[PDB]
Amino acid sequence: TETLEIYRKALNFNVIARYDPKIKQLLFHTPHATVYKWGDDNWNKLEYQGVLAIYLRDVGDKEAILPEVSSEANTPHVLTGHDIYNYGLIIMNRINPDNFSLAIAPNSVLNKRKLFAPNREEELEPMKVEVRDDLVMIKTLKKEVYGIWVHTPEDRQNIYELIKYLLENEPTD
Amino acid sequence: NFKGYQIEIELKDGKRITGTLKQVSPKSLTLTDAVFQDGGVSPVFKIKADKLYDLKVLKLPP
Amino acid sequence: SLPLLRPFETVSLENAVEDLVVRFILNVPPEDLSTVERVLFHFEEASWFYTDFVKLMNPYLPNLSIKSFSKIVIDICPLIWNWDITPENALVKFSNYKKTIPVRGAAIFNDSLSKILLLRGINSKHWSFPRGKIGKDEDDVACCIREVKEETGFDLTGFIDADQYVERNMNGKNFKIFLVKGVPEDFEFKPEHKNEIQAIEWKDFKKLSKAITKNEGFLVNSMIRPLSLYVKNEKRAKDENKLKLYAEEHLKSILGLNK
Ligand SMILES: C[n+]1cn([C@@H]2O[C@H](COP(=O)(O)OP(=O)(O)O)[C@@H](O)[C@H]2O)c2nc(N)[nH]c(=O)c21
Ligand SMILES: [Mg+2]
Ligand SMILES: [Mg+2]
Ligand SMILES: [Mg+2]
Repeated sequence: TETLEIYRKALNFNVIARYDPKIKQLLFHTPHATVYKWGDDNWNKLEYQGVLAIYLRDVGDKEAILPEVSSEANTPHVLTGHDIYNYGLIIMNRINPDNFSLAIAPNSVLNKRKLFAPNREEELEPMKVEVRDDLVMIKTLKKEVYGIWVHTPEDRQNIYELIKYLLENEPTD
Repeated sequence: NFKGYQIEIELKDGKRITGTLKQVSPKSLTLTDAVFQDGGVSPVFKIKADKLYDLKVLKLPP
Repeated sequence: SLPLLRPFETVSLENAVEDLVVRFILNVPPEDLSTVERVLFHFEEASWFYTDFVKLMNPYLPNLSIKSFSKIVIDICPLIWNWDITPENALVKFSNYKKTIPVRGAAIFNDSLSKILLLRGINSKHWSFPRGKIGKDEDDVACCIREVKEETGFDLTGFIDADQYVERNMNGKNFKIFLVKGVPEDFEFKPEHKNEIQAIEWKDFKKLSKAITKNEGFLVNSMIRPLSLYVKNEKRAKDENKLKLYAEEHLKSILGLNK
């Protein structure tokens, strides 16, 4: 009835909650995606295929830190430092055990952090989102360009607008 | 030697000539049943090395 | 970018299921929920993932065959099994169901055309072709490319001629095997999936004909004459071209004002 979906909601949460323990609330989930990455002025195929999910991340604590996973451009640069990254992205990789992650910090409270406390570890590049060539083009906080594919055009343009609504509207509740 | 090999000859003036080869000499090329992309079919063509532009070897002999 | 913790080295078979369920089954489009045969394809993927990575990192964890696994998967999440069918009977339906799904493969030949690339699968001893069952709504050539890349680590794209195949129907299973020429033999043909292909090698075409003609005991034992004809029509053409090439290579220097 709906008990088949409340469980689906809880289980979708609790499982992601083990990869990312700071999930205040899951935003949504589209069951098909494939990561592509802009290399030699072309888009290359990446081993992450599976359910896409954007969630609200608890941010949190004054000194909450992001620990390191136990082990040239082909590799995305791990996010080290303080916990500021308000929202997150995950592709529950059906391929291999490791999953795809993009920390989505609002372009609003990004400059707010890096100029009040000018103590800069990494240079967070205000994330950009657009749609071109049946791909949701996402420029990342560390200059890399990742494009994800959904079969449905409604799904491709729904995740887009939301990704914008996060980096544009300030994080309030 | 190269007799029987149907060859195609492209010319820079704007003309193209097909036809099967009859005589090969480094100064002159002669064709049997030369068909031209201008609407002319001739059974004997003689052309010199200097007045020639592009070449392709269309078919081999039977 | 954002750093995530690997929860799979030390994990409870209980929480390993809950994980895998969200990864594969639980979160899929209701169009792949139409049949029981539909959902059991995820259970098949999930079980292959469990025994490919989960059981790897967890020595202590059981060894789970699709039978046991899928049967456990329901014990943990009963809200995923909707229909009043036992996963025992439902899995034998699935196995017999698979036996109808048509295979699309390839005949991998080198520029030389003396040798053909053939693979043998883990459990078996019979040499056959890189080949697999079609997916949901995917064209014959695309399924061939997906299946040949998965089996040999080669993207066939370039050499895939669409009207140049070989079709045969062996026991209610449609085989459509494309004819590919120009493949490089030096490249390392490692498969991309664990526990599917045992050995991959270049068996010499002539050798095979001579042994097939003896009748001993391969889809190649039915597509023999079509394959031989294709080779004949290809060596014939590739060499006819090197006769025309030399006829040209000599004209473009005996007269030819080559640049
Ligand atoms: C991709 N996959 C294929 N199998 C094996 O390969 C067999 C055939 O499975 P198939 O993928 O349905 O056939 P296809 O290759 O013709 O498309 C199965 O019975 C398994 O033995 C697999 N076995 C394991 N353990 N892991 C995998 O990832 C895997
Ligand atoms: Mg196969
Ligand atoms: Mg296969
Ligand atoms: Mg398959």
